[PDB]
Amino acid sequence: DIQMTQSPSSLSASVGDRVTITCRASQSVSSAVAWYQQKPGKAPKLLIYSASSLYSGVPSRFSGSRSGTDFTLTISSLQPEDFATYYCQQSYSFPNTFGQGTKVEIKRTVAAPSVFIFPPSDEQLKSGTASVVCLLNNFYPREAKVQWKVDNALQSGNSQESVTEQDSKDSTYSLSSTLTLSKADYEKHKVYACEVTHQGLSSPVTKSFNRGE
Amino acid sequence: EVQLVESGGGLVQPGGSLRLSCAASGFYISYSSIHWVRQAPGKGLEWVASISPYSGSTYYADSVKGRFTISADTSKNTAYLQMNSLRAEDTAVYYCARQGYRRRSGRGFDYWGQGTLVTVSSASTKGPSVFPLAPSSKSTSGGTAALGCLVKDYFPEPVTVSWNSGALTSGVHTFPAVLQSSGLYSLSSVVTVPSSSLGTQTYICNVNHKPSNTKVDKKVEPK
RNA sequence: GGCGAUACCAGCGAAACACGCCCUUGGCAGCGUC
Ligand SMILES: [K+]
Ligand SMILES: [K+]
Repeated sequence: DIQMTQSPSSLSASVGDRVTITCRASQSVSSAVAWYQQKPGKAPKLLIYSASSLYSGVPSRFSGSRSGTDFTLTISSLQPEDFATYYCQQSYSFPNTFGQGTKVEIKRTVAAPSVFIFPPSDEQLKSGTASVVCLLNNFYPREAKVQWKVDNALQSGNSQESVTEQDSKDSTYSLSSTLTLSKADYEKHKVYACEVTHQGLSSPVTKSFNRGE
Repeated sequence: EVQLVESGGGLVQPGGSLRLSCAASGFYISYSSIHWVRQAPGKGLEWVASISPYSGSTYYADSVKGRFTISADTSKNTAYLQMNSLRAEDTAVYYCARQGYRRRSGRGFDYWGQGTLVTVSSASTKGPSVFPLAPSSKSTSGGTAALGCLVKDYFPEPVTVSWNSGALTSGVHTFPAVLQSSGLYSLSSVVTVPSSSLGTQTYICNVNHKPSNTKVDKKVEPK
C-alpha cells in the first residue's frame, strides 16, 4: 500500500492567515492526488484534483502543488467558512488511500466560560442514581479544568466530559462535565460543587448547591 | 441533479452480515467508477472498495479483502457492498462516492452520498431514560437561565434531540454522546433562555431513538 | 557535453484494469561508455 502521510494533524488559524497543509506519499503517485474538505456532520467535497487543478466551483483561494512526492494544499487567506477537516487522497494505484486528515479550526480571542450547575432530578434519584451536571458555556480556547468537590473533597474517577464542536458564528466551545454517584453516595453529602479553571478567568469559578436546601 | 443515496446500515453482531446499497440519480453508473469509503466516528476517511466501468473490475482495501464484495447492477443504476464476517472495527459511516469524468476532474471523487451508519457490537439495543436539567435561576433574576435534558443509558447511536418540536434552536447545545463504563451512551442537551421567559414559555425536549423505537417528550420546569 | 542500450510517465473513446481507436513522436530519470 502507498501511505499518504499528512501533516499537521490539526491547526488553529486566524481569518486572513495563509494555511499550508502537506501530504507526502510513500512512493511515486505521479500527480494522481486529490484534496477534500469535510465539515463536521457533512459529506466530503472535492477541492483539487490531479495535484494542482481546481475543481469547478471551488474558490480560488484554494490551490494545490506537487514537488516530487510532496503535495501541498494552500488556502491563501483563510475565510470564516473554511473550518473543516481536509484530506489528501492518492488514486495512482489500488488500493486507493487517504491521508489521516488535518482539522482546521478558527483562532479567536480568549473568552471565559459562563458556568452552570444542575442537581440530579428527583425522578432519577428514585431509580438509584444521581447525575450532577456542570456546564461551561461559550468559551475559548477549548482547554479547561473542571474539578468536582463534594463537601470540599476533590473527586476523581467518577466524572466524564464532553465538548461541542466550535461554533460557526462565535468560534467558541461548550463543555459538560457529569459526575455520577449512587443514590446512597449522593445522600451522604451536602455540598456539591464544580470549580472551573480557564485562562479567561483571573481565578477559578465555583458553582455549587446544597443538597435538599 | 447528481445524487447518491446509501441505505442498508444498522446494528449487527460481530461475525454478522449486511448488504449496503447506493442508489444513483441524475447520472448513469455504467459510465463511472463507483467507490465505497468509510469513516469511523471521529476518525478519518478510509477507502474500502471500488468497481470500474465497462470491465466491472473490482478492488479492495487490505482490511476488507475476502470479506466484502462490491458489485453494481447498471439496470438498477445501483451499487452494492456485501459485508460478511463483520467485526467491531468495521463500525463506521459508509459513503458511496462517484469518481468523476476523466477529462473534467481526473480521478477525483466529485459526488458523495450522505452515508449510512453501520454498527457492529455485541451490546443489545436499549432506549434512553430522559431526565430534566432544571433552570439554573429564578424567573425574576433578570438575566439568562440555562436548562436542559439528560439523555442517559442508550445503545446504539444515534439519538436526536429537539426543543419545543424544533421551534427552539437558538442557544441549544446538544453534546456528543460519551460511552459510560457500562458500555451505554449518555449525553445532555442544554439551552440558554431569558430568565423572564420561565413560566410564560413552556420548554419540552423531544428525544427520538429510532434503533429502540423509543420517543420521549420531557417538560422541563422550574424546581 | 558526445554516443549506446534501456527502464518508466503520456492522446482519445462517459474508460486507472480489460476492450476499441490513435501513435512511433514527445518527456523526465538513471545506467553503460568516451
Ligand atoms: K467516468
Ligand atoms: K469482487
